[PDB]
Amino acid sequence: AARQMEALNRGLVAVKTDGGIFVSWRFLGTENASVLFNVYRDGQKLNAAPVKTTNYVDKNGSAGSTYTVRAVVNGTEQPASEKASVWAQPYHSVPLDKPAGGTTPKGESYTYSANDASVGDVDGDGQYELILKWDPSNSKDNSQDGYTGDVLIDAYKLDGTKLWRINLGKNIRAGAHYTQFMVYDLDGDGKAEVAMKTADGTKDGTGKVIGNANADYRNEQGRVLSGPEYLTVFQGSTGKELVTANFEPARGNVSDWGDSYGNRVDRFLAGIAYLDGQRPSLIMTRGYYAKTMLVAYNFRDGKLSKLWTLDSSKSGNEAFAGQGNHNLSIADVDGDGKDEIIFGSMAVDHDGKGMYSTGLGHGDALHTGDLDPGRPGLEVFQVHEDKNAKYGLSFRDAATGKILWGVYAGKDVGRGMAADIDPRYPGQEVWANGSLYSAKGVKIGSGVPSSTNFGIWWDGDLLREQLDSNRIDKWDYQNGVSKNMLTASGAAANNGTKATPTLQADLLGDWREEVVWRTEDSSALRIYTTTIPTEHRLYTLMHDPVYRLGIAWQNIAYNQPPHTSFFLGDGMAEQPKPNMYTP
Ligand SMILES: O=C(O)[C@H]1O[C@H](O[C@@H]2[C@H](O)[C@@H](O)[C@@H](O)O[C@@H]2C(=O)O)[C@H](O)[C@@H](O)[C@H]1O
Ligand SMILES: [Ca+2]
Ligand SMILES: [Ca+2]
Ligand SMILES: [Ca+2]
Ligand SMILES: [Ca+2]
Ligand SMILES: [Ca+2]
Ligand SMILES: [Ca+2]
Ligand SMILES: [Ca+2]
Ligand SMILES: [Ca+2]
Ligand SMILES: [Ca+2]
Ligand SMILES: [Ca+2]
Repeated sequence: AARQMEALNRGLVAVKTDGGIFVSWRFLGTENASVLFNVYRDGQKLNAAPVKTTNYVDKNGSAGSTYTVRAVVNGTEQPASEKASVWAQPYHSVPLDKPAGGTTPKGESYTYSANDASVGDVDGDGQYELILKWDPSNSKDNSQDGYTGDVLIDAYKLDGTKLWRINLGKNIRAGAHYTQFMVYDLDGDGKAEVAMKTADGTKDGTGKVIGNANADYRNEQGRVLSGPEYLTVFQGSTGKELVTANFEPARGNVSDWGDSYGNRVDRFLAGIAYLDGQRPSLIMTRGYYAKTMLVAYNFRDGKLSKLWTLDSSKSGNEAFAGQGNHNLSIADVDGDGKDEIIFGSMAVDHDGKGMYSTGLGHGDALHTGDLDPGRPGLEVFQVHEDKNAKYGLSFRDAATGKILWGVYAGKDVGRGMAADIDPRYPGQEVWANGSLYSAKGVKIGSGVPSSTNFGIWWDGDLLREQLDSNRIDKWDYQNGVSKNMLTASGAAANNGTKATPTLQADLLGDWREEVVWRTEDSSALRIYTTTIPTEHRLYTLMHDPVYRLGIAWQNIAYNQPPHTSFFLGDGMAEQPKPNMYTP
């Protein structure tokens, strides 16, 4: 059946290039193969015949010019899109209200840098707002003791209007593995809510404190190991607390999670999953090294509701322990139209049953998509941390978990990538541990892409490019070397050596993905959209069931790139029209 997706505007963007005014727009999933377009500069039509593809270069437009696009459905023109002005720079600059540094109880001062982002349409105007986590200098991996400054989540319209700031406060430790924020229209009112784990002292967008404004559950290591734990759905448009229930999976004893000093307990992941196969559910997960819990929520009709819990420590679920990554994927792997949860080396079914465990355990990178088009169903490429794992890299049937192939590594293979980078081999290539492989497992020559981080559809072809740091690279499959396509100067990635963008997403223009990177001084976010023309028209990736969810989970823990439900790549079958509705 049809999934709830977002009512998007035309996402019409206009960028000044050397070649003229590059203009792209969304091919909406509401629209048919027969939909064509007309581009208007300042009110006059630029194309003789309606164009098929959703990008256009206006060789005569200037910076002052404004663009609209008109669809042509079934013979007749449609009402104009929103007016788009031309970006003077190849990025749009979103000025941030940069929070002042602070002092921890220990006298240590910290500063803020803009960190992981997510997007939602929070005021329902058809355009994505940027939901931005601020990270304090002293933020901590679960293994490191020390106090951390307050986590701050801002929401920004692309014009730079700071809608609100949520201050998570003293009782939410700052760090990659702590706050996993879900930004999504959970209840289908066309506006996104922001849901995340909150604590006493959490100050919402209106300046209201959740729970006990004065409670301080920070232990002397600056961890928060006692005290209540909340889940708050916030109103997107105001940052107003909508509902706050107690967080699940509950902490219990720190030790249940496989250590006593407070590491494994605070290993959060979060997702959006269409578990009913139609409307989004919220997934909050705790732990992955040993004890592992996934609980599913619906936020609907102003009510937060627990859908199910999977608990590794509950009898029968033994296999589903120690399998989680610092990331997850959400997809319909059994073709039943409901989403399952690729949870590293294990998969949780749409009803919360553990489907399989490869038993290969924890890893730092996970890739779920149609990695092998010549095989029906989805494949999961996964790398594994444990040096004695049967494989360091596994390539498995996403549905059954049966390993189609793996390669024994012998060490911590800490990065893995799937992407169609080589058209000489049908499907997405995978690379980890100094070797690039075909979907079938055949080692492709020698050499790998210079990054094993993100893949991004950035240029005009169906091959995916690589993203790492402030760079987008392209794989020269014939020569076996990576080539740089973009270095975003003055922009920087986040999360140290994970070097993730603030966000990567198709959030404006055509099917290629935008990168959002904070400036070095986090005074602004830079939205880069591609100006490389493509002859391919694809539905906005944000209307792809697997991709859109992928964006929801991008921020979580160790940011993975988003994948599409269908094989998008060289020799792909014409893509399915998405089975969707908007509110
Ligand atoms: O990919 C990387 O840059 C690293 O990921 C893991 O390191 C994580 C942090 O980035 C690191 O600074 C430290 O706090 O530990 C983290 C973790 O253990 O997950 C790997 O441990 C590194 O080898 C490297 O791959
Ligand atoms: Ca909006
Ligand atoms: Ca909503
Ligand atoms: Ca399914
Ligand atoms: Ca299922
Ligand atoms: Ca790891
Ligand atoms: Ca396949
Ligand atoms: Ca390929
Ligand atoms: Ca490409
Ligand atoms: Ca785009
Ligand atoms: Ca993250």
